[PDB]
Amino acid sequence: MIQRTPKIQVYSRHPAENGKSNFLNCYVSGFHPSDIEVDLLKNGERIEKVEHSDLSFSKDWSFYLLYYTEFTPTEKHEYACRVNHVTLSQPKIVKWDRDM
Repeated sequence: MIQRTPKIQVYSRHPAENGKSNFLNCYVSGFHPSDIEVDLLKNGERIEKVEHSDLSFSKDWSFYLLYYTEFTPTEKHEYACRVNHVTLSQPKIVKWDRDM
């Protein structure tokens, strides 16, 4: 058996086709087993509509998840990713660093 803690990155991207739109992304990488819970948060509250969740694996024991949705960020709110996994004793909350 193998278990590996997810690496978690939170970042924003504008699709080059439409620069006015903005996507909030949570890239959860290199984890095993594949069982996982991932949410995007706004002010600590779960964002219900996340239009994209893309799961893949490399080797049989390494999973990759890109979880993202359109948003219009303001300075008034805090955005984050919350991840639960068997390797994590408590939920991991990673705040969006707005430089990325």
